[PDB]
Amino acid sequence: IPEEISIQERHDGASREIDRKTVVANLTDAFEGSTIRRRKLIGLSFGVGMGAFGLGTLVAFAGGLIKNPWKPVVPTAEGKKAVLWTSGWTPRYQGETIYLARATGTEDGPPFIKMRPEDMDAGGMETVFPWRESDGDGTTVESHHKLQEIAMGIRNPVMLI
Amino acid sequence: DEAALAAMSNQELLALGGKLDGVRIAYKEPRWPVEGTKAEKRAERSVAVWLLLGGVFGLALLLIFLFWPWEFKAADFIYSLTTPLYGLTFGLSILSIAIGAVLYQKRFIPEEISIQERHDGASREIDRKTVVANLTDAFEGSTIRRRKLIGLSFGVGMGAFG
Amino acid sequence: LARQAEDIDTRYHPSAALRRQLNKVFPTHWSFLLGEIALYSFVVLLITGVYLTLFFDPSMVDVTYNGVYQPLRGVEMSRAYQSALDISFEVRGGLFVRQIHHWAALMFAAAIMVHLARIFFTGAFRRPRETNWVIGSLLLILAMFEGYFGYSLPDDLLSGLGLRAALSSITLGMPVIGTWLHWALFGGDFPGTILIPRLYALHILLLPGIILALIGLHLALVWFQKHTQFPGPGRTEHNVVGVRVMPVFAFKSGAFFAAIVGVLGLMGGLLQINPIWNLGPYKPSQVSAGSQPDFYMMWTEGLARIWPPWEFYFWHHTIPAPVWVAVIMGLVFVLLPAYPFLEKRFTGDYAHHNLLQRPRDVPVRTAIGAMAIAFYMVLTLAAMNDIIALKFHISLNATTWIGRIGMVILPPFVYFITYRWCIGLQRSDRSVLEHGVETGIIKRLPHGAYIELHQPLGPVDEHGHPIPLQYQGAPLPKRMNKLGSAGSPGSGSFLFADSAAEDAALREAGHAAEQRALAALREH
Amino acid sequence: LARQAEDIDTRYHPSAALRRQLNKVFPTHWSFLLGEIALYSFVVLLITGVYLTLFFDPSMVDVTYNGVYQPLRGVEMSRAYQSALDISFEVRGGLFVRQIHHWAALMFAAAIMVHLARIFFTGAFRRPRETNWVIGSLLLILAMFEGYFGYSLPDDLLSGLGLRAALSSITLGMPVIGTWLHWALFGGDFPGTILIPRLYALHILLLPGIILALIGLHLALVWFQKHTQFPGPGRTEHNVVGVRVMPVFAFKSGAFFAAIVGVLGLMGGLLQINPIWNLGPYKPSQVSAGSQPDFYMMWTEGLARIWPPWEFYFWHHTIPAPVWVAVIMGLVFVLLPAYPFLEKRFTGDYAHHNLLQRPRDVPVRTAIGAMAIAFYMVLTLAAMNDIIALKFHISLNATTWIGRIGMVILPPFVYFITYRWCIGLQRSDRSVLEHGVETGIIKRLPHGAYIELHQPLGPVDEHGHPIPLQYQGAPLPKRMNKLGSAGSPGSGSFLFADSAAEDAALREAGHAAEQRALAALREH
Ligand code: HEM
Ligand code: HEM
Repeated sequence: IPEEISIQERHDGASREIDRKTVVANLTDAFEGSTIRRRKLIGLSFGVGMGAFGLGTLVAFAGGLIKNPWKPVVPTAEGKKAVLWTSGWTPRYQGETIYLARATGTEDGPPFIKMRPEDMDAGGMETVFPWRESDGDGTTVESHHKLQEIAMGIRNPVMLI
Repeated sequence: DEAALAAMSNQELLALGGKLDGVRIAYKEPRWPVEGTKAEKRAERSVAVWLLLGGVFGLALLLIFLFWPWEFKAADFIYSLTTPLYGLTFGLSILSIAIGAVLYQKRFIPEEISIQERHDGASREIDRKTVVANLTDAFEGSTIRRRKLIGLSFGVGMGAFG
Repeated sequence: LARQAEDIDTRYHPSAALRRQLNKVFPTHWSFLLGEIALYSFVVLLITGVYLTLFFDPSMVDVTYNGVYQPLRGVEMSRAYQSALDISFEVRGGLFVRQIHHWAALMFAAAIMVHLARIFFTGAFRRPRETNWVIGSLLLILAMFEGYFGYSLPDDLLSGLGLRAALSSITLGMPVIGTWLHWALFGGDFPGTILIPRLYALHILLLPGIILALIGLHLALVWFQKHTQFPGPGRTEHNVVGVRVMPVFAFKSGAFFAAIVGVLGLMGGLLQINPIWNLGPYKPSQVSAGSQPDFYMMWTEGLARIWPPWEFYFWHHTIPAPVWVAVIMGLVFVLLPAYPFLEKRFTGDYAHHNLLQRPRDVPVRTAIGAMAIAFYMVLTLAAMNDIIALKFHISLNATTWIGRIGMVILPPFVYFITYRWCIGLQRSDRSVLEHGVETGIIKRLPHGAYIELHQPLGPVDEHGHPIPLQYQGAPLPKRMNKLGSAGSPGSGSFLFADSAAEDAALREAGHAAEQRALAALREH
Repeated sequence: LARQAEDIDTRYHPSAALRRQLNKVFPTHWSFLLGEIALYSFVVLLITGVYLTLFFDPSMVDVTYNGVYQPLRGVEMSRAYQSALDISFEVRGGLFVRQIHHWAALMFAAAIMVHLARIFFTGAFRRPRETNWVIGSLLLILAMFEGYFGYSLPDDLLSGLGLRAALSSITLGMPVIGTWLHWALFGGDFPGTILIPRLYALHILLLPGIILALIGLHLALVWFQKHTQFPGPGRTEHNVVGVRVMPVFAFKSGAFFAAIVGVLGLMGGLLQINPIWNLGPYKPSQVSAGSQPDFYMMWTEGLARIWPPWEFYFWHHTIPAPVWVAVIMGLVFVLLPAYPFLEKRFTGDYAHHNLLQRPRDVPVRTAIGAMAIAFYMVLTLAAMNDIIALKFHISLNATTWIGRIGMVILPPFVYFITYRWCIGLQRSDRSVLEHGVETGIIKRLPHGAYIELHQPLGPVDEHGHPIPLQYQGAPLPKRMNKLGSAGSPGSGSFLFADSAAEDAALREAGHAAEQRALAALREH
């Protein structure tokens, strides 16, 4: 392909004065032909209506995401508390027995099994989860779903060293 | 078309600009040639009524959206009114705004008639000749017209890759 | 502010382009707003859809509801249906927004159909703008398919049945490819774990983007190639009559957009539509009279219903009836963009035109349009068989046979009728052009005769008979009160009259303005 | 073909504007292609993302794998991870395509960073193009956020941990609003059933569309406002030197696009990236040293790591440490578009400029750029502390302290060093301007001296010492071989020479052509 060199002649900078004058005159005539400059009430009403409609529309649009992080939804032993104040270890009827069940990783066997003090070592690290014996083993659909729910909890896991 | 264009009337400046853009305007007349009359005041009151109605309906929409019982309890006479009331308020508000705008345009904005002067049809011959010459020199300068092997290889490679 | 304008002009120096675009003139006519209606509907669809995407979950894994709607508690169901019920009942106002979305989509379909019909009637599809017509046809087809994909995402049993029937039957019925296409689309058998996510992605990503880009292309083409105009006094094949953009045209467009948003909101909030909660989750073993999907693809269902059962059997193979339905719909697809070339080759006309033709001047094209619209209407109403036989006590078989004979015997009748109709309209226009406007006043003529007292529209002969004019395609006032007939009442508003001087001055100003306008238009 | 061109001309009448744009001249320099690479990478991301959407399923309902990967059979897992595994292993070449997508995203990030650096160095951000700089800052921020959302859809341990830490801690740590934003985003607690679908929708629909529209706007602005150019022999503030479009510009762009696609494909096929199958499904109880997310937001992680633990406790309230990190990142966001205003109100310069400045000419701006780049590099390398201590046996605490102290002590050192470096470069340029460029040849001078034998670059005085020239901001050769002294060896290809006449003719033709080009450029 042959090589070439060319010059563009930018013609940059401010526009030609005639075009500016024509545009300014056209805009000024269009704006002042409406005679809205001498109607304060009409402009005020238009502004108030536009503002009210805009605020209402945006509030309605944004209303689908607002939730209260402080409403009592989780039942407890002292009434109902917000999610952020609970971690799944709170007793529910004032005297529940919760075992520090450890994970197993097997499907046929229960996902969690009870823990004995003798089954530890001088430098053993283990992971435990709340059991809540009324849950039951993973046989029925409800029990399996409850076990999965207790498994998926951010503030649930606890170390025992 | 001269530096003496300063101190020039707005209407004639607009006409000159239209001439540069090829648009001639006829019958540009104000909607109220007569001086201030009670008819114009009645018209402005009427157009303001629609805007006030739109604002009031928007405020009512905000109030109902903030303070309405919308949780399901049907098993009430009120839960069956959330969506209808929302739609009613929204439509009334913006429809009042629209009708106010159209009435203001119709009874206040002056009418006009203009001509465009299409300049349709085929382009000017000089432009066609210049474009044809540019394209021909660009293609002929490539010299590929006398290279069958290069073009064939390029086509085969492009087809195989595609 | 002057400072900002000066800075912008010094920086970007946009003067000529702004002046060139701002001084453009648009034709003024009520029929010319039937595209902005569809574009505003499209804007509403996009805004609602971009809102709804924040509360959906397209999954086919079976789950339990245990939500708020008590009658549906403890029923295994699709996750997507659960998300749809959530946005319909649990989120404040979600039902309103989704109903607005659906109603706006229906408005979009109706508006595009009406706009296409108007364009076909006006005959602007000639040589200068045929590519625009092809683009419009492709837009219609893609919009129709995307809308068909619309009501299927909340996979209730009704939408599930519709998509099952259509896709599974037609795709598997292909004579040659057949099973390959269906297995590619669904990933195996008909009920697939990937069908809903694929449909969701296709409905939100590819088709809307292609549609928006092609709409932009269509608008650019109509922007560059100047719009046509109806014949009139100051109208000619080398100029355009209308209004400038800045003072009027944009303001009217904004007002119209606000008005359509208002009517959409009002009617969407007033009318319930697609109550999925009343329905149930889709299962293969549940079926009922719930049928007749959305009305803008309804012709395919009607054609499937009406077709006679013809089948062919050769060596270990079988081609079912619906293949004919596929052939017919493909032929309808092909014919829509091929019409301009067919007409050009049939009539042998290769001339440029910037002036449209009124509907009563071209009998053949109007007859073909009546042909097509009658065929579409009879196809649409044929598949309303269940509702028609239910509301009105009519036999289902009887209505089916009525349709079966109608789509073949009705078309020629309306074709001939509309041909005669156009000829009669042309004859009436010629008769109006011959004599004066019928004033509806009769005189006794003491010698004993009754006359009509025609009002001539122009020059008359020495004997008082109007000099005949020449037809030019311009509309004429059929009623006397349309033209002249000075009868404007007093200057009051509703209860109190104004000053006589004010009324006289206003009457003089109005008469002078109208006379000056008509004189300027006629002289130009 | 002639007929098609004639029809096109007769229909749309485009010749003038087409001739206008087709005759546009673009500047020629290697540094001017660092945006085309980013645009081509963006095209690659778009096409791959269009492909990937046909096999994904964003659902958080727990399922079982029971697929083909034996070491992962029978494990409770999220649906999206199963779909990702399906795309990686059970589709012919899907892993290749997703690897191409990820590598292309990294390509895009690196390209945009390099392009921004080159723009900042050249100083084209002055008055004529400030809005372009603001748009570029917005593009960088939006692209960085989109890239952050990218690697999070296949919710493995790495992505889950990263999103959990960043989003949960930062959003919940907001002093005033805090929990409201987190609950709005996640719909309640952190692990939500709607989080992943929302992220998927935001990654496919909103951000890509906004990015594409803004990229088109930036390209249009750089198209209208003519590109700058380096100072040179035939260059001035009222003209542009380069090549036309048709024979060179588009062809080079296409070749570069093909080459970038080639390097992306090669390096994607060679290098494994993000092996999610080696990872596991996300659970709150699994965690390890897996950290340090994608390298274009790694600075936020480093800032979180190095920040000292300062906290404030007043009446039943507590503001944690990461709020300072949020303040720092917000200020970094704010400063990026506000730099040109600060410079123009600090130096008091309000003049237009179409010619750039070479980096060694302006010491202060280069020093500030070195400041910023050194800060970014030291912050980025701090977050990679674990790999530093692992591959190289170094104390973790020692490396953390080194990063902490260096964030304060290193910046001034490099600032001063680069200031001295720029001053020295200016001094060297002045010195090479004063005398002839060194030829590297010495002479014995029988009387007993040694001379450099400078080669003058222009006019020479009566004494043989070239008269001083003037600096014009133009680069000058520093080596003899840069200028034509002795080159162009024999006309053979690799083993056999050609005829002497042909070689001589080629040599003289090349010399004549180069001399003619230089004379034409210098005179004009
Ligand atoms: C452009 C033309 C479009 C048409 C004709 C259309 C049509 C429809 C229809 C009829 C439904 C059924 C609604 C229902 O049964 O309640 C639907 C659902 C849905 N569409 Fe569209 N839509 C369009 C654009 C979009 C866009 C732009 C988005 C997202 C950006 C979107 C996302 C959705 C979603 C998330 C749903 C589920 C909500 C629901 O079913 O109620 N659609 N669509
Ligand atoms: C705007 C620039 C984009 C960025 C920064 C981005 C970022 C990412 C990243 C980092 C990944 C992970 C790749 C991998 O794991 O192999 C990804 C995957 C993906 N992206 Fe994008 N993406 C972008 C554009 C798009 C577009 C336009 C689409 C299509 C609408 C898309 C859809 C996807 C899909 C479906 C995946 C799944 C593939 C996978 O993760 O393996 N992305 N994206």
